[PDB]
Amino acid sequence: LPEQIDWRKKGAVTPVKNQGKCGSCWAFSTVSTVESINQIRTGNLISLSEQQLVDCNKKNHGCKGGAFVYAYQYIIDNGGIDTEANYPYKAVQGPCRAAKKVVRIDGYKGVPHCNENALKKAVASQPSVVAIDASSKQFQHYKSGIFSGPCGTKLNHGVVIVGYWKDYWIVRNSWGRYWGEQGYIRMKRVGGCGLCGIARLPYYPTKA
Repeated sequence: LPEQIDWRKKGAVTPVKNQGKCGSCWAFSTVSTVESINQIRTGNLISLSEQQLVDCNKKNHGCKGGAFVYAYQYIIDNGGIDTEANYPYKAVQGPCRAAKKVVRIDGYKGVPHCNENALKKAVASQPSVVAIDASSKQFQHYKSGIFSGPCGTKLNHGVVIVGYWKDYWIVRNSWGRYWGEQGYIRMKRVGGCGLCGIARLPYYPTKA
């Protein structure tokens, strides 16, 4: 496995987005991994719709929260997801609109829990979604450098790992460019269930 990898440098990641005052991180994180796997498999980088999930993914709760599994499942069952351009983000749940099926995935797989070595292996293949505890003030006000806590392991926020280094994970957040390092945060790799519990619940989409 590569000692380091950054999917942003491989053209598989779209510009940082902002979920605003809506609890839709479950959608932004999941959609991000779908945009990435599509580019890795087809060579085409397309920005997809988070708003579609917020409005139509009924198993989840719009701006009130949701789970990775139901998001990926919705995309699969629905036969695909539309683009950001055709179904723009409003930061508020609204009536589910009819949408085009531009990008599709075949399934999704979970990574063994609290095993950063396995997580590293998955990230080396494609960006993966993970849940973390983002309740600490230190995390919410992070600006730069390698974050090393403090933070607990109570899962309450969804983000995406788009790369790594020997000592840290490169994490893509959905709070816009003005948070952290242009929307990203480097989190120290500490083993066990990971910093802020980042290794507790990882998943990635699959596409033949």
